[PDB]
Amino acid sequence: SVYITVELAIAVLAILGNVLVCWAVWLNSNLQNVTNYFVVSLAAADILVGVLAIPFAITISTGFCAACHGCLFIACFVLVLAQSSIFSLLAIAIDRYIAIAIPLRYNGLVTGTRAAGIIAICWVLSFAIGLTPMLGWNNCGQPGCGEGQVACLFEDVVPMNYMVYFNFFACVLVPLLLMLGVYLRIFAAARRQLKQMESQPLPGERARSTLQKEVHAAKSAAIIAGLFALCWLPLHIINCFTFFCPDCSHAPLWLMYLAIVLAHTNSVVNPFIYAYRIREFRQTFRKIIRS
Ligand SMILES: Nc1nc(NCCc2ccc(O)cc2)nc2nc(-c3ccco3)nn12
Repeated sequence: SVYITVELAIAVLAILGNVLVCWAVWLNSNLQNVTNYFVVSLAAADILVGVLAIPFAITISTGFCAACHGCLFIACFVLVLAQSSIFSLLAIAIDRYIAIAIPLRYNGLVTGTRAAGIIAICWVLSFAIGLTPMLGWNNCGQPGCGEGQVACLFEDVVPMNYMVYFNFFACVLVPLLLMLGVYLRIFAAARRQLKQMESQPLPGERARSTLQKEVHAAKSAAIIAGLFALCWLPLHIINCFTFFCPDCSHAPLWLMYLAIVLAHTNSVVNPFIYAYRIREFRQTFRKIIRS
């Protein structure tokens, strides 16, 4: 019960923090742009974490008895929310890129409609991937609870060749490498703009000020995606240790818990990172609380 509380504590903060981020975008129309449409997808996702993921994660911890479908769901649901966030964070990455790179075509391309469409597909593909073990790629009955029900234990029910080759390497590592690659060009061309506006026979502080803020938002976005990888890589690397190195000390349960917990923490930093990196956001939250 010493660690049980921690998981619940995180669940609460995850719900409040993001429901606040969602309500703030519903009151302040100065946040209701195409960009923040994806932010909500990330928020709503990190909300279902403290609402479902954590409640599930803490359940399958001690293990239980239920069918394969029911078990795999309570075991692969967290893979969905995390996978959805992969799409969102990648979207935001491309978003800030289109804005800084092609400011004019930004409005003609990055529309509020296409935003909704993408988000929808992101979740659809999020379930297709996150629940792949349910498609048949699972270990239900691969050497108590009686016929029908299965001893719902993560390691015994969820494949490793999947969460490594498929999940991590492809559906997480590759995206992060793409996201990284994006922010590479973003901050690369951004400073080129400042260089071109340095040899100009005119002030034009409108371009500079606006750009520096488009960059400020891009940087703030980079800090968001950065925390994700920083709060998931540990758990994934562990899976690579247990998998690729069978003789290597199988990660301890206590260290395994800590690592798994860290992932549940990524659903809490976003609210605080907005109220910190975004002056527009913090002022909105302040209004809500006071009033
Ligand atoms: N190797 C491994 N073992 C387990 N075992 C379940 C142990 C456990 C489960 C829940 C909890 O709160 C504390 C401990 N869960 C695991 N979850 C993950 C994981 C999730 C996302 C990426 O890796 N890997 N993994």
